[PDB]
Amino acid sequence: YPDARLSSPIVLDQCDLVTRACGLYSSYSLNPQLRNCKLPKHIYRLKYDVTVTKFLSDVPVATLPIDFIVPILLKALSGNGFCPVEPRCQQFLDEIIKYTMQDALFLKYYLKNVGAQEDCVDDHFQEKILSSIQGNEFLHQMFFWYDLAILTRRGRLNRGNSRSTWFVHDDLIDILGYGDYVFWKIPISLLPLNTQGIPHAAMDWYQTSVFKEAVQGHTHIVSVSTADVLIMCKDLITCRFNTTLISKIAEVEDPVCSDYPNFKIVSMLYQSGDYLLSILGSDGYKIIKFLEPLCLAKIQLCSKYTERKGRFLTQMHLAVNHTLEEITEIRALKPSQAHKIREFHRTLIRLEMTPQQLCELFSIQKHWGHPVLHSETAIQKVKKHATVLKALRPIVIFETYCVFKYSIAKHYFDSQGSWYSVTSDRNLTPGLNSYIKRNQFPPLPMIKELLWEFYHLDHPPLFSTKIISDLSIFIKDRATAVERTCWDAVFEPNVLGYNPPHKFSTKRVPEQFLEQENFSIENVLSYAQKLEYLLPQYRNFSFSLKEKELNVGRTFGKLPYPTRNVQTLCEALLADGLAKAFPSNMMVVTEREQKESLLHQASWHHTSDDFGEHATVRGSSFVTDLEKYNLAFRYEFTAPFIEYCNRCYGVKNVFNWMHYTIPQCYMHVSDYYNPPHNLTLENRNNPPEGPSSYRGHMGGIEGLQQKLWTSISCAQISLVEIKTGFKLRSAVMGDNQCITVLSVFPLETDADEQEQSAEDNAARVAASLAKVTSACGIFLKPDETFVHSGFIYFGKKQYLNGVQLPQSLKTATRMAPLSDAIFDDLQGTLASIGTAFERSISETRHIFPCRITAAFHTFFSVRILQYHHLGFNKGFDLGQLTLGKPLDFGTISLALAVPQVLGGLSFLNPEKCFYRNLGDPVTSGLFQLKTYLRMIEMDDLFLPLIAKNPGNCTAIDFVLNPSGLNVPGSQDLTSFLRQIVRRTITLSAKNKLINTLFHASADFEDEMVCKWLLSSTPVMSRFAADIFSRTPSGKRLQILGYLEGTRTLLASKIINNNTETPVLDRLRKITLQRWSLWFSYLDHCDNILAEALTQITCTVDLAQILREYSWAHILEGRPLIGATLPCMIEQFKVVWLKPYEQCPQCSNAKQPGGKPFVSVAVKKHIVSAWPNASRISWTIGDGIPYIGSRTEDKIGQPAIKPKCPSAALREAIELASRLTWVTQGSSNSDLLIKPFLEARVNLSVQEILQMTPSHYSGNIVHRYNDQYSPHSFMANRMSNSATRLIVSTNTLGEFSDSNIIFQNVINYAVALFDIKFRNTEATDIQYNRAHLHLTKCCTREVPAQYLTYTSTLDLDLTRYRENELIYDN
Amino acid sequence: HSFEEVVQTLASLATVVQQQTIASESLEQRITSLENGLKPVYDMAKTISSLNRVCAEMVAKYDLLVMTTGRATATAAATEAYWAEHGQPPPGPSLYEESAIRGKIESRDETVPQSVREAFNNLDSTTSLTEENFGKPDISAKDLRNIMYDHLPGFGTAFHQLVQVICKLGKDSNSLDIIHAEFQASLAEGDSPQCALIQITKRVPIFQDAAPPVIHIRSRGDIPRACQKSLRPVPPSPKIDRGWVCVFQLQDGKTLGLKI
Amino acid sequence: HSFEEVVQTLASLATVVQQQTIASESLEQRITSLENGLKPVYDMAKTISSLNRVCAEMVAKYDLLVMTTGRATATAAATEAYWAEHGQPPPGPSLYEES
Amino acid sequence: NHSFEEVVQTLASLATVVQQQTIASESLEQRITSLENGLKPVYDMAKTISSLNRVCAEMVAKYDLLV
Amino acid sequence: SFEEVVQTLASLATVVQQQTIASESLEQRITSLENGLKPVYDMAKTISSLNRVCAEMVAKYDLLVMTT
Ligand SMILES: [Zn+2]
Repeated sequence: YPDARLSSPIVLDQCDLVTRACGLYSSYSLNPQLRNCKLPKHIYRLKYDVTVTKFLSDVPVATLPIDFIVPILLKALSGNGFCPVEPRCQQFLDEIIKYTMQDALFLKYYLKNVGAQEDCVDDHFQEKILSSIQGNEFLHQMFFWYDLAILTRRGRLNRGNSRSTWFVHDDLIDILGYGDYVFWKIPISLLPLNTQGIPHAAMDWYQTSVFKEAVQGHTHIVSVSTADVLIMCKDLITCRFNTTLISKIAEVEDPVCSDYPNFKIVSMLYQSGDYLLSILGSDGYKIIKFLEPLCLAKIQLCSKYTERKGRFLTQMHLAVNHTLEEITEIRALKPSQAHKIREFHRTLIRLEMTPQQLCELFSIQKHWGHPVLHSETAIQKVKKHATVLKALRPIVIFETYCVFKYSIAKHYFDSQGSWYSVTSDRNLTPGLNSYIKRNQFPPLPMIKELLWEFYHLDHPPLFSTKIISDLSIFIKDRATAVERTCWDAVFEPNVLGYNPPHKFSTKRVPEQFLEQENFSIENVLSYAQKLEYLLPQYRNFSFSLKEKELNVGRTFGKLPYPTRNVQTLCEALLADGLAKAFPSNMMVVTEREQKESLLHQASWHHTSDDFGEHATVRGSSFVTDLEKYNLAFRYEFTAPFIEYCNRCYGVKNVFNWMHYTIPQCYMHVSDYYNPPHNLTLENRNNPPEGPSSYRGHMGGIEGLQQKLWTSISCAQISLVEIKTGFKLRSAVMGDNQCITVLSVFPLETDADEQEQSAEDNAARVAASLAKVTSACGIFLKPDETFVHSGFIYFGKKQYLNGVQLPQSLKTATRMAPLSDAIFDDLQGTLASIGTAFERSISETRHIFPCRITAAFHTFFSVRILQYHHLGFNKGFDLGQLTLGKPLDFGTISLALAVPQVLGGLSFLNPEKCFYRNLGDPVTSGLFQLKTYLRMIEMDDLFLPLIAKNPGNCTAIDFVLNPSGLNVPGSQDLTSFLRQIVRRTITLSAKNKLINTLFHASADFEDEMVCKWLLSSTPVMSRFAADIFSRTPSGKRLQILGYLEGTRTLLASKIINNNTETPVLDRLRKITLQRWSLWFSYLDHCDNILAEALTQITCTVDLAQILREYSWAHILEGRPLIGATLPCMIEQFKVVWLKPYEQCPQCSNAKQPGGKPFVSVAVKKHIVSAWPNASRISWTIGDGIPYIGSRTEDKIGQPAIKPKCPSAALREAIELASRLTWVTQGSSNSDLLIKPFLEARVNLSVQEILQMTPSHYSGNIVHRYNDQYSPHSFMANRMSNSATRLIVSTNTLGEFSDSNIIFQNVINYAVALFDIKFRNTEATDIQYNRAHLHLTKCCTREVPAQYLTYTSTLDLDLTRYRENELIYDN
Repeated sequence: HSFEEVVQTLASLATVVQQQTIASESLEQRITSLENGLKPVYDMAKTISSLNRVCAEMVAKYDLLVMTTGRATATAAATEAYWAEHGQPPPGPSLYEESAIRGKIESRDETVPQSVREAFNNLDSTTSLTEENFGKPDISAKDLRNIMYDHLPGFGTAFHQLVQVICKLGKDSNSLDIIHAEFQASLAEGDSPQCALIQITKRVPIFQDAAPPVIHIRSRGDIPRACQKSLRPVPPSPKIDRGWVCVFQLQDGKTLGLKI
Repeated sequence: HSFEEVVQTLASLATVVQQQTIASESLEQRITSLENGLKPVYDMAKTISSLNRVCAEMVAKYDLLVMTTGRATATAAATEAYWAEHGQPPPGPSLYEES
Repeated sequence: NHSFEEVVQTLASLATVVQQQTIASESLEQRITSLENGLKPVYDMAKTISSLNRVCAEMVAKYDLLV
Repeated sequence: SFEEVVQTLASLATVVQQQTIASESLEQRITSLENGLKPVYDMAKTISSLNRVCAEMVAKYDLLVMTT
């Protein structure tokens, strides 16, 4: 099952064989063996293909590389010729535009109804949008490339029949697709000419005289590639169209100035990059790689100038000039070409843009493609500096080790008591024994002379080889490395030249984990502790090339299965045991931070709460790269740390598995079509090393042991902080580390030399850190490490002097009709588009471009899936076999407006513009549907559109989906995959531990326990869902779900051995049934619910009635509580007061009780603003973003504090706490805990009751609402306006307990204020404060109710006396 | 008789009691001599704490050193002998001192292995690092010429000649850093590159009252086409800072210059 | 009563003579303890300062030390660890560097 | 007269013996107090010297199997 | 006369017995100084061993690092 997007690196080694079968010439591969190797059974019959022979009957024997021709095709290809696809993708274009225009509608109507709208109203809005969509440069090319992608996917699916050959002729270009391969026939006149008279692409393989007799009297030439450059080009075209459309639309909202760069500058950048690539080949990506650092440097210069602020731009300019000079000396460019080639970076340097525009332009980096990777250069890059002799200073290593131990001791002391009962001689620590006697940890300022004493401290094994609570980490559908016995079987046995004596049976993880007869954690500990990874059959460590990237070559390693298990075990142990003494994620912005707390934390010379006040703190920062550390690690530096990690646990030789086995392996890249050089059958057991192999790998490997390396880096930073008396903060994210230095000033130092002093302090800290790191054997780059004062970029967020910069083209440009969503499911594609739109609108400040793009892509995806589906036969029509009549625009328009919760296909809810976490997904959907039906004069369809027919759902998905509806159209394909996995487990479960967990009566026991969990009065689904995850049923459920793609379903031999019926037919049947479920209408609805839902005129009542009618079999008569919440859009109303105005609602004498409301006011302090204060989104304020209305009262303290617990102990404690807290009106609670607790721990009841805290709260519904925080709300607006507003809720009085989520009120108010004023001058705002008055129609008083249980489980859970996530001794 | 015997016995008892007193005095004298002599032992008790501190610190340091160094280390004589077999640093870590190996590097007489040389040079290159010159770029004539070229639109313009003249004069006078800093400051202010170059010519003290360079050409074909419109007769006393950028000498003796 | 007085006086004289001998023996023991106790004190007190000085100079010279790595630490450590428990050499073929 | 002189001499001898015994007891108490004062610091110093001695011995033993 | 002589003899005998008891107790207390002095002997014998092992460590230091 071929995929619709790029998921593999681009390697063209096998094409060398294809051109050999057609009598052509092409030197793609650097391995001479492919020059004279036997051709496979396939790609050899091309001599007998009539179409291929006719295609290549008028072209020269010599060919050209595809590296130099991609930019030519990206411009010379447009949709004008004849294409074999009968329904053209451009035929259904007008309907797409109509649907898109229907969203400058109700979206705007929704905003006006809410009260947001916009002060400036322009009549010319529809025609401008229509012209912007119609007048796009990349419009028809996108449709043509999608047609090409559909055709090539259909051809690739068969690859064994006569239908795998397709032909396209478009003006100047000819394309012939055949079974994973594409032949391009292009005119010669389009290629740039070298000064010797030959094309630039032909000088790599041919001499000047050689490439003049091969062409002779010919006008067209042929290039050969795989069926993966086409998908890359399609993605490129789609991304370019998306960004151009977004930039063009953004100009309509704000003509004065927008946050997107332009739609004409980006076109010039695209053309310049394409020309540079066409001239310089795949080697030209070293200049495209500079778009990001140059943008960062330009952003850095958008503030106050400093003598060292321009060093970044100067260094980047020097680097790009040197790179451009170096790779062009050998090439013989014409004097005219050498001037045009210097237009990419020349344009980038001379840019004059606001910081927001540059931040948005930062995102367009992979819009030119990706290079071609070779297995030789990729390994030459890593070999050259992974076997390099180093020089080290022992004193720095000793100090780093001492700081490591000190940090571990401090973390242990800070939590759960004090100290750890050192079992060492007191005379060997003269100066630390007194602190232990007084039971006080030494303060930081005076830890410089007792550092060495920390070497002498001894302690028991603080941590435990326990506390793993996820089996999904041991089965993750990844690939491993074959054993040493059969290591050359992964190569194709025709390029190799011999048949390998040994052949492996499997390569995947999930079908190897199930066959592990002797599993369990202690087995892995025994395997690692006995040095069993040094056995002769466990040393392979294959390589694999990295995904889409612009680097020359990157790789990740693969180990045999038991060593992978050991690696996963070590990572899991280090994740929560260690790596907690060294907090990695420490995102802090000193600008928007309170003065008193910052000054308290920034006082190095003690006196955190006793130092004199009135001392401003200014912070600086610098950024380093942590990835490059991986290969620079040596055993002589990391041995003491690994030994200490071993000693802190009960292990002996576990954490040093890597350094003991990596040098003993034979390093190579496991690629199918190029084995290592000079490999024969004779030298099989002792193969020689060549350009793509080596033996003594002394360094590290990325991803392996990352936590330990991060901890060592943090220890080094702490050592630097100790050496020089400065306050240091460290943050790590991805391959970046940000170090922040706090200065502290005694005031009376204005703001001119203050920043200079802060920058100098940062520079000296960076110099000291570089010295220490170089002494440890890792070399930083002084010409690449840069010091910033207020501009901090890190991971997912970048700030400029406390002002957040928008970054929305990262996600908005990835929208596409086609995505890998399990058998091309429509629901998955629509959900992906919706979540991409939500994530994009979470950033930036424009609303319409992203939603217009999403609306454009939704209808296109629907049409493509309807007409061209890969899962069915050619010529099929999904819209005719279900309805029986042609499917029209009205049906799609009506079906795309019903929310997915009620059974529709609407994922673009406008309410997401205010907040991302909804209190109730049913009431909001009902409100959206009612508003949409009210806009159109077709309101008489609400009742016969939400009733529908309840489905046959057992009492296992209600627990899984607490706030949901029992309809068959709102379900996804998860249950199908879970059932398939369960059957596969049942057929083959020789693991001997999974079999015990998955016994004969597992399903019926799960059904009984879920039925009992919902047999209370009243029934609460949220509590049942929260409590169900700690039972063995939850473990079985989490083990069951591991299928993620539609390639394991069909290509796995273990799954497909069930015989019975093929999975493909079941998939087709379920797809047809699901398609019939939608677009049908008035065929799956009843009448009893429709008449029972009349004259309700209340969304909360409608939702409650719908929930009650559904799950009728589960709930006979027992009421359901704690699931229904109101929609806040329908709850509050705004008045939008102005300075000298009074609220009419508040001015009606407030007769009966009064008029509760929420007040929003705007501040006047600006603090900082970049570039100006014209827009509120460019400014910040005093700060605060609220604190909390006393949160809640917390009670309960455990009688005894446990030591390092186990995995099941915490789960049992939480079980006991929840069961005790939920039910309190009866004494039967002790009879309910025992059946659950007896399957988790050996302890008995009344012995854990003192371990659990005496939790006692009120309402219990509110505790599960926000106090437990099932999903913390956040917001979908940039955190800029929220710092310039004051929100008062105390004026509500008696608070309408309450049925109001107070966290969402602040988000609603802030988002409404931001959306109301987003394209207007700050000084032109005519409104001072806002009143949010609540309506007495969706607010209710919830009483305090508890849970009662009549019966008990009466199940025997004692049978679970085995290992893993279940009962332990 | 009896009285005399009693008197004699009493005298003997008195003498023996006197001897007892003498013996007790001697015993007390010995005890007090012991007490007086035991004082230095009490006084030397304070010197043990510093000894314990230093010895424990040394033990910890060298214990960590032997822990981090493998069983295969090879003594100094072993490394010296094995250096006679190609470069080939011996297997297993080796110990040096900074001064010894530093002094050995220059003395190219005992064939120090190359890899050791690059390793030590890389390690020692970071010592000369301070708050200044940490990430300070270096500037040459060609690099500055290219940087200034990339900001000027067009080709063959007299501004290119002005840039070349400025670069040559800065290379001669060793003042490129000041020129680059002033150019960057002018660009950051908001001026055009032409205005920045004019400010460089006017402001830098070196360019004040300097004779424009003379370039020998034979006819109009040498000078670019963009410079065709900027030919003026040479004044008797031309000034480089007055707007004049260069002076061209013709084959027949004619002298012409360019002005902005 | 003369005989009883003579016997009592003789017994008293014998007891006082025994006490004199005991006191003399105790004095001799005290003198011997004085002579033996302080004889080694001077030498050890002198050596304390020398040992402190040599430890201090060793600590001072520890800082000016540079170590160069080699491609034999991993295999040697693995061999030692494999010999520590079930003290049989690791199975063939031979590791990277053997020496 | 002789009997009175003998009684006086015996009383004086008894008084001298009592005074000598008291002086001996005082010297014994002084010696005991001196021993009590001196017992502890020498014990602590001996313990420290033994600890450092064994630690240095084991470190040098670890260094031994390297040459 | 005889009674006075008997009383004086009894007093002398009691005083002699008390003196002998006191002398025996003093000798017993004196004979306990060996336990106090033994740690001094132990320190004297261990200081030489510490010096020897430190000298061995210093001598072994020069065997590894080449110095000048
Ligand atoms: Zn009001």
